[PDB]
Amino acid sequence: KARVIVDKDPVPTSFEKWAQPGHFDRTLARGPKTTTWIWNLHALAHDFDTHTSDLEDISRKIFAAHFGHLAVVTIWLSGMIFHGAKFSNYEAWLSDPLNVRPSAQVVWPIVGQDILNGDVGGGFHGIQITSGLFQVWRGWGITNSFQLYCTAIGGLVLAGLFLFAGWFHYHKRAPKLEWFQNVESMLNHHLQVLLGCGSLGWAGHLIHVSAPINKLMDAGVAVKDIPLPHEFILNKSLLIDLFPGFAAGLTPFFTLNWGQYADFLTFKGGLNPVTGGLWMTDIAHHHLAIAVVFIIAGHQYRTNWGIGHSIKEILENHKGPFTGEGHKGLYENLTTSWHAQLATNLAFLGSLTIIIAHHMYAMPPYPYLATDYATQLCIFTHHIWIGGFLIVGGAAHAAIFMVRDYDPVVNQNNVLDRVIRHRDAIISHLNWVCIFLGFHSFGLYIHNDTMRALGRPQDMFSDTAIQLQPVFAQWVQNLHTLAPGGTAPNALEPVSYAFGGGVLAVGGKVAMMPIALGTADFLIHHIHAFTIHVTVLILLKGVLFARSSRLIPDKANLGFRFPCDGPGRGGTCQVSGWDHVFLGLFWMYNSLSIVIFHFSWKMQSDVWGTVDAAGNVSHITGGNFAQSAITINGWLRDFLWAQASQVINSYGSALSAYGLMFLGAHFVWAFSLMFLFSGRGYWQELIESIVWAHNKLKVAPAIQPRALSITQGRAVGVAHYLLGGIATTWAFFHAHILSV
Amino acid sequence: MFLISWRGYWQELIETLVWAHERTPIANLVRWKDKPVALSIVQARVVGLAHFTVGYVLTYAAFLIASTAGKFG
Amino acid sequence: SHTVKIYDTCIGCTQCVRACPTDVLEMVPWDGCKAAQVASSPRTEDCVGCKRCETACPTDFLSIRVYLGAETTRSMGLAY
Amino acid sequence: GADLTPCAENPAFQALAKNARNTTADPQSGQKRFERYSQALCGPEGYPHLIVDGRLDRAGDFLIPSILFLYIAGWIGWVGRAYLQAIKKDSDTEQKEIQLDLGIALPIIATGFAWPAAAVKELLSGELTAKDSEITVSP
Amino acid sequence: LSGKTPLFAGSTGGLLTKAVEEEKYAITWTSPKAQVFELPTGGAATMHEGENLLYIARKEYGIALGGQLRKFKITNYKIYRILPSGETTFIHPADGVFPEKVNAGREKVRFNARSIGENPNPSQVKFSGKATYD
Amino acid sequence: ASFLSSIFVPVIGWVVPIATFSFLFLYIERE
Amino acid sequence: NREVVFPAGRDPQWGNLETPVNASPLVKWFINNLPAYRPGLTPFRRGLEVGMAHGYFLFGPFAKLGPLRDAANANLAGLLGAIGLVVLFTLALSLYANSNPPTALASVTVPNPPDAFQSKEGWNNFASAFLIGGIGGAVVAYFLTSNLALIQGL
Amino acid sequence: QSSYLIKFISTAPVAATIWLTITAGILIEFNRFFPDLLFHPLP
Ligand code: CLA
Ligand code: CLA
Ligand code: CLA
Ligand code: CLA
Ligand code: CLA
Ligand code: CLA
Ligand SMILES: CC1=C(/C=C/C(C)=C/C=C/C(C)=C/C=C/C=C(C)/C=C/C=C(C)/C=C/C2=C(C)CCCC2(C)C)C(C)(C)CCC1
Ligand SMILES: CC1=C(C/C=C(\C)CCC[C@H](C)CCC[C@H](C)CCCC(C)C)C(=O)c2ccccc2C1=O
Ligand SMILES: CC1=C(C/C=C(\C)CCC[C@H](C)CCC[C@H](C)CCCC(C)C)C(=O)c2ccccc2C1=O
Ligand code: SF4
Ligand code: SF4
Repeated sequence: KARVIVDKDPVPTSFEKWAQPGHFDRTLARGPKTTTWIWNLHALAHDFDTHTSDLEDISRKIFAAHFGHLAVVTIWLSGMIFHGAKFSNYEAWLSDPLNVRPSAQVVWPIVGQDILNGDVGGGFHGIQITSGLFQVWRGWGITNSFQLYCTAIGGLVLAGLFLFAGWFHYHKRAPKLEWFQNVESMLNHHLQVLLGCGSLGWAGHLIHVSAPINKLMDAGVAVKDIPLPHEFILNKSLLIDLFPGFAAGLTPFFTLNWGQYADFLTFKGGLNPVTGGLWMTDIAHHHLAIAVVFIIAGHQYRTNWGIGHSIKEILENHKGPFTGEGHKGLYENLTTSWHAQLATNLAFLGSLTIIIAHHMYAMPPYPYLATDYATQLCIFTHHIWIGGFLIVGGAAHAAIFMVRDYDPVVNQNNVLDRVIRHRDAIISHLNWVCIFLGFHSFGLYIHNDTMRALGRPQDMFSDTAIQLQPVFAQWVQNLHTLAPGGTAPNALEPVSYAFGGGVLAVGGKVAMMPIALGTADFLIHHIHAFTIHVTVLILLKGVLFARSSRLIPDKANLGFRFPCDGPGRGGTCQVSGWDHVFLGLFWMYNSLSIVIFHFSWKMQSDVWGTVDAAGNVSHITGGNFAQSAITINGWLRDFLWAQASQVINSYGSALSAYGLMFLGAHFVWAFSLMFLFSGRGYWQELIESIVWAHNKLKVAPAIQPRALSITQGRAVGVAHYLLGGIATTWAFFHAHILSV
Repeated sequence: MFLISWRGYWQELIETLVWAHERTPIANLVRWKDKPVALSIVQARVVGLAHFTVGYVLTYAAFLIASTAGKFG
Repeated sequence: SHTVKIYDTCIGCTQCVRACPTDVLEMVPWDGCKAAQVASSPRTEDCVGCKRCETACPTDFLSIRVYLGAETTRSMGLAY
Repeated sequence: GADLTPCAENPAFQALAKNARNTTADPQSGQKRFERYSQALCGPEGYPHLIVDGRLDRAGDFLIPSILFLYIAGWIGWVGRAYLQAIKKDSDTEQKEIQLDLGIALPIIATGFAWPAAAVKELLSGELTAKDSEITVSP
Repeated sequence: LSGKTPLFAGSTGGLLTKAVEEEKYAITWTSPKAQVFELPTGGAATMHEGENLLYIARKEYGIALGGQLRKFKITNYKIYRILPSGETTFIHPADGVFPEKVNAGREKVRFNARSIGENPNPSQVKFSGKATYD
Repeated sequence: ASFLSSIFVPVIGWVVPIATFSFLFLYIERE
Repeated sequence: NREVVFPAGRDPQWGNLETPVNASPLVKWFINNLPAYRPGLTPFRRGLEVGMAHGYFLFGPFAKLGPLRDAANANLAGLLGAIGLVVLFTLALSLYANSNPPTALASVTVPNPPDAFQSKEGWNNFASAFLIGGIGGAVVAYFLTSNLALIQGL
Repeated sequence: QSSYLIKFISTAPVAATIWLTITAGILIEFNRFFPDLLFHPLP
């Protein structure tokens, strides 16, 4: 029964509540007797569930809060392209994308910081960029600055509309709870319009604008000689010369004579030799196929015409012998709790973001991205990290659903109740797996690290010694190299040259080549499996044991965020679902940090490097990965100690900021250790003595000062531990790759 | 680990291992005499700092001696 | 095992007994003219030592303390 | 003076002065920098060295900066001390700490230029120190 | 000791080897209705209309359950301690009156007539075998 | 007398741990 | 179809759950008729069969992967190295036996009381048989692998 | 009302941001005209 239900003018728009803080909560609204009130104000600002219990009030805040968030992203995205318009070398970069490095940031001639605007290239003095926005605009067919200047103003205009929306909705026209609960209507709309039509539209831009323009640009024509996009639409003579399939018109589409469009809807599946990047026609045929699949898929659900599926009926009818009632009650949990929806969306979105990073490096989808190793490395590293954070957030809100929104009446002998009733077996076996892998993933390094020191290189786990080869992956590789012909016959070249095939060379660089898998990759892939399993153990344990444990029978009453539940029973320290998330983040950081290290050294040693006319590929680090990555000292020597030479020696040059942020990052990491190792008890007694000196000199504060709370001290530490950690490798990855 | 990670996480973890060992077929024959429990709060502080110190002492001695011995000043 | 000692600053709020997970504390009649109720700790053997009694006491400093001592199966919270 | 020479005549200083790397937008910022630094004392490396002895021959190094700081810093403490005391007489003290009463604060910020006089006045006879017997203490 | 078991499929979280060897516990309660209640160690279970009985590994599981029972307006919950030899002892409402409410028959235990500041120093009491909290 | 190293080293690595941990494990577990 | 997972026995209060892996027809026979649970055997015969299985198992890793695997005395190192490991395994039993070991547990797959491992005598007799059978299994595996070329050469 | 807006500006963050930006801009702007200032040159 889809319907638009709205409440008119629930909440006014006065500036009164701005002045008095803590309006959202009653405890904070009383007054700030203590400095912990300040920290609690921020920690409870987005805890709408604590402010009120009416789901209408919660959902209205959430739906409007999203709009204010989009304005921030649009202002950001519009801000990036604006810098490309005014302060940049993009117009000059198109003339020579292989000799001019991309820059869009300029720092003013104030104290000593004009050095950062070095000779990046093209007569422009600016900071070199690694986000890859230059390659995106070329994929968008943007060839002049005024074109970019127009798009930036459009984003700022779009920002006000989103901003106007959240005001209009929370204050003037607030939807009721029924408007959000019609799930079946929501999913049809997003799949078909937001994803389907949005994909179908982008196919139009690629076919009409990007593919023709880029087909002229790689040919060798000057940038000024390229016609504008509207010129292609009006004058069809120019379009037919490149893609003669358009001469037939739209009649082959309706008559199902779709082969006439083969020129610009190809299935080559390889990279463009001229510009390192996938073919625009292949990308053009991409979104058209995606849109039809999405448009069709979204009609599955009923949305108030009797035709379609009810998700409740799908889930309930998937019972089985082993699972008692199957998926019964999950629809009720997901329709009565925002945290459950947030946990599912975060977890799979994070895994998606990691899945993007692996596709992009092997299948570079933009022109000249592969030759820019700096953009390629930071791009992979970026999304790899963002996906790791979002996955951990999924476990947190998964546990928050348990303490706050779990209904035992609904979850009775269902798939979830049955999972909690054997949680001991889930963790005890996952405990066994984590120990098994940590021994047989890291112990093999120690055996190699120990043997090479003893002068016994024959007894190692190396390619000449006992080698454990990854036969399973090498088998899967050959199937992809042979997909040209046989299975997937119409494809001319494989989906990626990473699986195998011939080498591709752009200028003097190499875009991609076969990534051979040896003993080193067999070990590192297990190291990843080891580190991934442990954070799952930490996070999954918090979800199941948040309600109760053998130690604590009533853990839900204390809440999701409680420090200890006392010092007895031995010690109940960090027993909450919150503290599991706190611990899992360190392991998320540990696991994710080896992935990018596996990426950096392998791609530099095996893949990237200058290429000669005869095909001789002079790799960057000289193929040292196979015989050095098997030992821990090899990474310390060949990866960290050696490649960090550019960072420390960056002083007196344009990359000096990276050497500073690199060194400064170690500080914040160590500053984290104040809060993790210490405890609130010592610090409150220190403040006591300091308060005496103020009471002496009559500088005593009315707001009585107290040390930080326990969970805050843990939160403050992990924030520093990760910020100081990530910023370190951030500068090392940047300064090293930018020099080479 | 002993500094950052504190007891209450580990005791619950050990309780699962107690379940499996008591409910596994063949290792059910053998059983602890003293009940296994997580290290106390003060103990983990003791174990953690010795680890902090022993690592601190050793890895600098290696650097102090090897750097000086290799060059011999 | 863990000794629970009560002092004269009690005022009969009874908030300590309601917080006890294991029912160690029990209110008893104060024969004097202070109130009709003052706390006690008869079943001290089941004191796990979670200090919930102390957090619930409204005095300046505690009317009831929990001095830790020897451990047992009942105190360590072991279900095995 | 210890292991150093005058900065004007040191060769290593003149060697760096030719390549000064002007900081600001002004082209001659580099040459103007090394010109003023000729007054100071320099070492073998070519960089200048400051002497905080307290001798009046070299007082711009630390002594003049020292006086300029303490006048500025005492302004901040005297202002904060007076604003905090004035609030305590009012009823709602905690809210005024967060939501500042600018009507009370800006008159105090207008003062503070004469903080040394008020400091001596409170020290000689006044409220610069509270008694030890009337302050909270541990056992 | 009599009653009916709450109807649930079972759970790993529950009774272990300690029950056979030493001091398993039990809890009894009676409800007019038959609702769904969360168990002390994971899971959910229904409850019969008369004389429900559940075996628990510790005393903390029962009072934690009893607090949940009070949400359903059930105030008659009795906890036992069953030894390996079958000896049962009625514990939690040791008298008919609950602990939070006062009863005349009870006596004060481990009460110090002094305040905490008045306790002696440790140096005043060393090698005597007595503690400061006495 | 370099052969003594071949006899005294493994005694420290194998015989001494086995004998000490054997007695201690029984001593700590005694009643 | 209906449920496959049930509570241990009639009581759902107890921890263990009846599952296919725990309470299938096939698994119950194998585990209960293994020497550690087989009915009608003395403690000595149980340890002999167990050790004989383990000495034959432990010879392999030392020989084909230990040091001197690529040498003439490779198979000999496996026999001596395995016996040294069996002796430590034998010593461990004597300590667990001579420390008043509490009891042996009964699970769903082995519902009855498992065996007479409820005393020091049962474990001590188990230990004496482990060394006898344990050394025997390794000696067997040595002569086969060393003379496997001859046995095929026949 | 304007009285409510003034209270918002007088709060801790906005008062701190307005003040620190002013003190920052002074040092920032003074340093572009008077570049280096390692010490006070003494006549
Ligand atoms: C500190 C004392 C100590 C000493 C003296 C040794 C000595 C030895 N270790 Mg060892 N080890 C020690 C501590 C010590 N370990 C510790 C603390 C660890 C833990 C990390 C290890 C881990 C370790 C591993 C992982 C390995 C060794 C191996 C070896 C042997 C290698 C000899 C060789 O050149 O190849 C072999 C040369 C040969 C001629 C074959 C060796 C035949 C064995 C040693 C005969 C032993 C007979 C045995 C004791 C019989 C007892 C029966 C009796 C009780 C009835 C050697 C006997 C290696 C090995 O395979 O030994 C078998 C091996 O793989 N050790
Ligand atoms: C259908 C299956 C089958 C198979 C595969 C065999 C195979 C064999 N039989 Mg046989 N047999 C069978 C059924 C079978 N039999 C039946 C049904 C009968 C009843 C009529 C017989 C009666 C019979 C007699 C009477 C004799 C054989 C012999 C033999 C062997 C002679 C090989 C040769 O040329 O000279 C010899 C070649 C060699 C390479 C030497 C062989 C050494 C033996 C086979 C090694 C066995 C080790 C053994 C696995 C240890 C068991 C312990 C283990 C279970 C743990 C050969 C292994 C002859 C023999 O003496 O074998 C020793 C012999 O005299 N068989
Ligand atoms: C047009 C002006 C206007 C006015 C006068 C109000 C007034 C009000 N709104 Mg409202 N609102 C507006 C616009 C406005 N809103 C818009 C445009 C949106 C859509 C985003 C909303 C969405 C909204 C929600 C969802 C809620 C309110 C609420 C409120 C009330 C309390 C707000 C408060 O005291 O916190 C004042 C808080 C601030 C001034 C801080 C806001 C920070 C902004 C939004 C984000 C800044 C991001 C920034 C880039 C991060 C940088 C970080 C780094 C650099 C340090 C109050 C009546 C709340 C309410 O009624 O409570 C029951 C409530 O729940 N409003
Ligand atoms: C879609 C993303 C998303 C959303 C909508 C939420 C939303 C929420 N989370 Mg959540 N979370 C997420 C992702 C998300 N989270 C991820 C990825 C993690 C893993 C790190 C977590 C971990 C997490 C925990 C552990 C907790 C929450 C909690 C909450 C709730 C209250 C938070 C609050 O008061 O905000 C205000 C939050 C703050 C003021 C903290 C500020 C943290 C700053 C931004 C860190 C600095 C990072 C910055 C980039 C550093 C550089 C700049 C700096 C140097 C200037 C709220 C419902 C809390 C709760 O009670 O839920 C019921 C809670 O306990 N979340
Ligand atoms: C380098 C430091 C370090 C190491 C080695 C570990 C090790 C471990 N942590 Mg961990 N941890 C650390 C830092 C570390 N942690 C920090 C800083 C934190 C705070 C965030 C945590 C937080 C944390 C949590 C929250 C969890 C772990 C878990 C684990 C275990 C995973 C199982 C495994 O890998 O098998 C064991 C593997 C090893 C011990 C690796 C080295 C072993 C070598 C190869 C063998 C030694 C050779 C030989 C036998 C020596 C004999 C010598 C003889 C003389 C005695 C393992 C014990 C998880 C766990 O226990 O789940 C099972 C878990 O839940 N840790
Ligand atoms: C934890 C990982 C690991 C692994 C896999 C190995 C592996 C190895 N090490 Mg080594 N080592 C390690 C860590 C590891 N090491 C560490 C951390 C150190 C530093 C102390 C060393 C130091 C070291 C030295 C100094 C030496 C070795 C040597 C060896 C080799 C001989 C092994 C041997 O004789 O053991 C024998 C092993 C056994 C008797 C037990 C095997 C257990 C089996 C495999 C269990 C299987 C379970 C089964 C699948 C499940 C049953 C299911 C059931 C239901 C049916 C072998 C390649 C030796 C060598 O020369 O290398 C070539 C040697 O001298 N190691
Ligand atoms: C399929 C299957 C399976 C598998 C199995 C296996 C893998 C087996 C094992 C195997 C083994 C583990 C074997 C072993 C055996 C051994 C033996 C065969 C022994 C021998 C012995 C002997 C013969 C000795 C004798 C002696 C003595 C005692 C003394 C003196 C000397 C002599 C030498 C005379 C399972 C069950 C898992 C599961 C289910 C299914
Ligand atoms: C240091 C530390 C503290 C003490 C840390 C404190 C009190 C942080 C204080 C942060 C700032 C400095 C508070 C004051 C901020 C001022 C009001 C800002 C002045 C205004 C100008 C800056 C404009 C804990 O409370 C703690 C608790 C638990 C585990 C570890 C620790 C821990 O390590
Ligand atoms: C891992 C871990 C555990 C579990 C650790 C356990 C149970 C210890 C297991 C180690 C075993 C006993 C092997 C250790 C062997 C040592 C190498 C030698 C110790 C013997 C000396 C007496 C010589 C805690 O109990 C804990 C408690 C509080 C904060 C952090 C932690 C913590 O991090
Ligand atoms: S320490 Fe815990 S169990 Fe003991 S009386 Fe206090 S609250 Fe109750
Ligand atoms: S003062 Fe403390 S112990 Fe005494 S009655 Fe009140 S809460 Fe209970």
